[PDB]
Amino acid sequence: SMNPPPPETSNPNKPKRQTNQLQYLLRVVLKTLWKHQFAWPFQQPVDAVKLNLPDYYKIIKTPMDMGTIKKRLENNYYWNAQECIQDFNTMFTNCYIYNKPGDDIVLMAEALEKLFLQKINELPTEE
Ligand SMILES: CCC(=O)N1CCc2[nH]nc(-c3ccccc3)c2C1
Repeated sequence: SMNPPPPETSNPNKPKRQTNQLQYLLRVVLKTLWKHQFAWPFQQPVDAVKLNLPDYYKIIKTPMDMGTIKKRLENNYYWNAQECIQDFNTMFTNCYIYNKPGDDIVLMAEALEKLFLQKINELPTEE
């Protein structure tokens, strides 16, 4: 029923890059999803205490959210676009795992995911 530490957003010994694909992930993909009317439940880690979801972190062992992703991108945490793409996919999958089909939260994730897929379809070729 307690919240775990959030995912890491800083690690000085992890090697980093700033690639055109990663810049796209921040400037197009994250920015597009973040501004959406359905973004709000996804803009920070799940607060299992506030939401009274004491089983959330029993079920979800690889938590991810766009606040974390935003921090990672702004802090140049990633080596490659795949890492960041995996984070978005983890976030969506967690939602689908934890919740029931047709719940509001699932409809919200599905809308965000549709947009995500459309933007990733146009991920620029690496420079
Ligand atoms: C991040 C989406 C998720 O799976 N959550 C667990 C189930 C759930 N129900 N309601 C929410 C939620 C709504 C608004 C703000 C934060 C979380 C959530 C968060």
